[PDB]
Parts: sequence; structure tokens; C-alpha cells
Amino acid sequence: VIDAFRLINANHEPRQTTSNLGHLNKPSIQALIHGLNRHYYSITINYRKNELEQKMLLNLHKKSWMEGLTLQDYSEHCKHNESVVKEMLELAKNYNKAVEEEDKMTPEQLAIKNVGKQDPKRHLEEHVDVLMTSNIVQCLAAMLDTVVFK
Amino acid sequence: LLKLFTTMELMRWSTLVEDYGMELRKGSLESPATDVFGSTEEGEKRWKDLKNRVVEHNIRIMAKYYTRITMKRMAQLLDLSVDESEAFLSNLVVNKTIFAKVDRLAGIINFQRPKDPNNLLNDWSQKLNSLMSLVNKTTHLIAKEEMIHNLQ
Amino acid sequence: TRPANHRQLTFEEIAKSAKITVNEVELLVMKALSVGLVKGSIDEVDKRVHMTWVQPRVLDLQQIKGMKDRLEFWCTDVKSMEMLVEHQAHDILT
Amino acid sequence: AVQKVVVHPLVLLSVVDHFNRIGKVGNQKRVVGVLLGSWQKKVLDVSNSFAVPFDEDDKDDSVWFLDHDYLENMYGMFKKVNARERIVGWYHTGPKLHKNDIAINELMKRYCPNSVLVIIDVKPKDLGLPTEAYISVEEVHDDGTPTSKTFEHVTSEIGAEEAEEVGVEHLLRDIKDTTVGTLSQRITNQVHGLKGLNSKLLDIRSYLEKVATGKLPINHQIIYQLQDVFNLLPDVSLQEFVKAFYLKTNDQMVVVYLASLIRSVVALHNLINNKIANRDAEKKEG
Amino acid sequence: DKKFHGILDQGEGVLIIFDEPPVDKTYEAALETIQNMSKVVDSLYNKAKKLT
Repeated sequence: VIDAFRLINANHEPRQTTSNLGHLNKPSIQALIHGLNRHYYSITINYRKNELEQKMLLNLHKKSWMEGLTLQDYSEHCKHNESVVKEMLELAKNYNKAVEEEDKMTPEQLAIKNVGKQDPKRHLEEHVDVLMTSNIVQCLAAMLDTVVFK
Repeated sequence: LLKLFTTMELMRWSTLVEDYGMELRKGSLESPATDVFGSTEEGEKRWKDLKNRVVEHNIRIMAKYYTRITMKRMAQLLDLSVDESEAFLSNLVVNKTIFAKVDRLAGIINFQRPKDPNNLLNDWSQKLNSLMSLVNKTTHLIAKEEMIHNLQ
Repeated sequence: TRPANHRQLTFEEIAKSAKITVNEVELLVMKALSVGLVKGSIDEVDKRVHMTWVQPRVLDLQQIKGMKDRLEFWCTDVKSMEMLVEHQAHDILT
Repeated sequence: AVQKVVVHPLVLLSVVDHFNRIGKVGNQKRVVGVLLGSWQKKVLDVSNSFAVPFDEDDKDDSVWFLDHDYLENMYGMFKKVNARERIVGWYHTGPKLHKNDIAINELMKRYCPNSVLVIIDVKPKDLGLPTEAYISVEEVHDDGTPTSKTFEHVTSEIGAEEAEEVGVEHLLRDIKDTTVGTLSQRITNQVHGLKGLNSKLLDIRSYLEKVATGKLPINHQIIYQLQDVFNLLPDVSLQEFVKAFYLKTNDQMVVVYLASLIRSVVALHNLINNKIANRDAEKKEG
Repeated sequence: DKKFHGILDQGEGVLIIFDEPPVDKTYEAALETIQNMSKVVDSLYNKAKKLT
């Protein structure tokens, strides 16, 4: 949240118009209340950047290369998998207990069925995505290493 | 004596008794003896104790290397007949001192713990990670040497 | 000298290349390990010995070439499988 | 010993701005300055920087000027603005290590004995971090005999406070692909790591070529290190290792199979609900 | 009564000793989840009729 200003004198229109470049921002209610376009006027802000700035701003979030080919402590892998599956067991039970409804529930009542109560479907979707991504990545790393280093 | 008990290599009781036997138990006029190994009953008890400690250090030293060692060869090297060496090993294991499985049926003493596949792959991973770090370090030394010798 | 794959000696070979009787071989390797020359173990049951690593030793200008060729093989493998990954995974990561 | 050094995005961007300003001034190929920060029990914290006029003779690596008086004045003014930050080291934008580095470091070593050097390349032709950190230590040889001072590499990374994170994420609207899912954990790695490993191996191979062809002398610590490297490489033809690998791959597969079953059931349920909704809408419409 | 781990060998008069993880606690959870979603599919079928 940022903006650039300048002062309007006591003279009419403060500035002249030869494009739509001024009128693209829809000034906020608070700024108007506190004096915008009455005592001061805004100016468009441009964040233009050169080539080397662009190249380093892209290079901040980049980890070392070794991190790419590091496996996980396999024991921790298995513990994580068994924990999530032991959660999916109960989530599947609740999914069953919840699909049986949705017929004996008013079309409006459903929109409130899920407020303060776990929903099995969404959690199952999240856990399935997590499990499947993690396992695929670990497997691929293991195979890729198995080949690269002798 | 101190170094012998800190060096990692099998030591023979016979050599220790032959060399330091007189300098410890019977004493020396130039170097006074101590009541540690005198003729009292406690002297015999502590002499047995020193025997025990040489034997246990021998067992441990072969228990670092020596994945497998036939019962007869351990007993021969420890200077005990088969039975007493077996009893000493059994007591040591029962007391949690060292880990080993006596295969009395085949006469083998295995010093290797089980290798669950999890641990095997974990060792593989540690090896790869060390490989990666050494690659990085060798590249740094290469850059240094090239800088020192190449500008000229 | 033994290639990396095998590197699993036998007592008899020690006794024949060191001029010692088989009975006294074990102490030799035991000591070698103790000092810090080689890491490994012993198999008294089978009268063999595994040497997981040997102390670094200076190499002439020939073994240097062998090591370089091994590095070339390594680089070729790495590029091959980087390409495999990228190509097979193109659509997602464009 | 430093276990880790963390630089801040502001420092990187400030060094880039410095190099741009001097190059616009021209007739230079490197820049030198300071680095401000604090310590957190061996976990350094670089947080800010400023310039220090410097010039060098490219032809001979024994002539150089560095206005240390400027350094003291700027340290006074910055310390007036922010007390919690004290000099931590020095930085320069040359591609790779120069010969003067030990000389400058011994000059800098007065202001902070535990001074770490951070090189910030401003033109990355690679896939890797933009900084390298180096700490000067005495090296005693078994045969190399004379004891000189050599740089030992120390782990470095990039870190940011919430304000810097906000600003950078704002500016990073030039390209953005989050896809934290499998897409990232397969572009940020696998491919990236293989490319980096290949580049490193290629550098090792170039040096080996140069030594073998006589262009250089032989270094024995390098040869021992390479022998250890080749000795580390594992063997993948051991029945025990194959057995372990298959066992673990199998477990990973059972989990992915369960995941896919779950997903199929959910998608089918969604299709059924949509069909029922369509049928009801038609019946009500009819 | 599962006091310790191993089994005898009659005739030869031997006594083997080992260590066994009889269960893995990551396949049991999977089997239970398969059963639970079998029940869920049954429920969807019972709710597939309305479509007819």
C-alpha cells in the first residue's frame, strides 16, 4: 500500500489530461475523506527494473543444487505415511456417515451443515494430494540417484 | 600400562604379567610398590579384577572389527578354554556391555546387528550426501589453485 | 590394486603376499585398521576380509587419466538422465 | 568457525545497485564494500551494506586502494542511524576469488577479527545461489610446509524479515509459478539438481584436463579428495541393496494406490451429484 | 503365550532365537480404509437409484 502525491494550489483543474493514464485507480474513500483531489493529487507509481535487478530478484528463492537430490530419512517417511493413512481411516468413516445424509437435509440446511463440523470430503482431497505428491517425489529422487551415482 | 590400556590392539596377559608382573605385585625398591596388588586377600581379588579388565578390553577390541569370529579362535586369542570364554561372553551380553550372538550350533560369534532395509537405505543416503559435499569441496580447492597459478 | 567391486581379500592371499602364516594374519589387519590405514572388518569364519576404504595415495599422470575418464562417464550419465526427466516431464513444467 | 551465514535481500539488491552505478560510471570490473550485521551464537545475520571507494590494477595483483577512512566515516553515520548493526565483513562483485582477497581481508580483519567474505555475482550463468561466503584460516601442511592463509568456504543462505518478504513478493510480479504441488518439487529439483551436479563435474573435468595436459602442476590434496570421492560412490548390484530398494518402492506404491482410489471415489461422487442436480433441474423445468 | 521370541527344533534339540515385527501398522490402516470406502461405494449405489 503506497502512493505518491503533490500539492494543489488555491486557484479550474490542477492538471491537464491527454490520456487515460491518470484515471485508472479509483481513489479510496479514506484518502478522499482526508483531502485527496482537494488539496493534493496522486501520481502513478512505476516499479521499472533493469536486467540485473530482474536476474537477482528471481535468484533469491533458489535453493542450492544438493537440496534437489536429497532424500528424506526413510523412517520419517514411513512414519508420516502411516500417520496420514491412520487419519484417512476415520475420515472415510465420517465420509460414509455424511453421504448417507444430503438426501434427508433441506437444500438450505446443507449450507449450514458445514459450520463448526469437520467435512470429510475436503480433508480427504487434501490428504490424498499430500500423500501422492510426497511419495511420487521421493520415489523419483530415489530412482534418479540410483542411476546417477554409478 | 596406561598407554597399553588406551591403545587399540589386542594385548596378551602373558606379556603384561611377564613385564609388569614384578613391578606391580612384588614392588620395587627404587619404585615403591602399592597395596593395590599385595599378598592380602583383597590383593588376589584385585589381581583377578585386572585379569578381567584385560579380557574385557580384548573382547571389545575384537568387537569393533571382527564381524564374525569362530568360538575356538576367540577362546584361543583370549587365552581361555572354550567354556570359560563362552561364559564370559554370555555374561557380558546379559549385562548389556556388548552385542553379539553366539551360534553355539555352528561355533560362530556374530558381532553384527540386524540390517533393516530402512537403515540400509539411510546409510546409502548418508553416503550420497557425503559424496555431494566432497564434490563441492574439491571444486572450491580447484578454484583456489587455478586462481593462484593461472593469473600468471 | 583390487578393483572397487571385489575388494574382498582372503587370508591365504595375505599369507602368500606378506610371507606370514595364516594363523598370524589376523593381527596384521587388526592393527592396520587400528592405526587408521584402512576401514573394514574381518570374516574369521570364511577367512576373508572386506576393505571399505584405503588411505589416499599419490598417483602419477596415468591414473589421473583413468580418473578423468571415469568422470566423463559420470557426466554423460548425468546429462542423459537430466534429458530423460525434462522431456518426459515437459507438458507440466513448460 | 561459523555454522551458517544469512544474507538479506536488501544487501543483494544494494550490491547490484552499486555495480550498476559504478559500471554506468564505467572503467571497472569489480566493486568492494562492507556488510553490516550482528551475531546469534554462530548463526551470522547480515542485514545492510554501504559502499567503499576502491580501485585496482588489473595487470598486476599487487596494487590497490581502499579508502578505509570512508569506511570509518560511514560506520559512524550508519551506527548513528542503527546501533544494533555492527560491521560483519566485506563483499565484492567479481565473479570468482581474486589474489588480493587475503590482503584486503587482513586489512579488514582489524574491524572484525571474525570477518567473513561474501562474493555476490551480479550475472548468474548457472542454476544456484547468488552468493559465496569465505572465512580466512591458517593452513598447516604435512608437506606444503609454509603456513599461509586460505579461505575456507562456509554455508550461506538468504533470509528476510516480514517487511523484506512483502516487498520482494510485491516486486516479483514479473514471473510467478507457485504450484507447491508436485510441479515445484520436480522443477526446483531433480532437473535443477542434475544440472548443477553436471556443471560441477564439468569443472572438475576441466581442471583434470588442465593438469594432465601439463598446463598446471599437480596438487596432492585434490588427488586424495578425488580418490575419496570415487571411493564413496555406492554399488547398486548388491542383492541386499536391491532387496531394500524394492521393499521401499513397494510401500510407497501401496500408499499412492490408496490415494488414487480415494480420489476416484470422490470424483465419481461429484459426477453423481452433478447428474442428480441436472436431472432435478430438468424435471422441475419440464 | 508369547513370552519370548523363537521356536524349538525337535529331533535336533536346537533352539532358534530371532526378532520379528509381526505387524507393520501401515498396511492394516490401508485395509481398513479400503473396507470403509467399500461401504461408501455401497452408499453411493444406494443413492444411485434416484437417478433412474
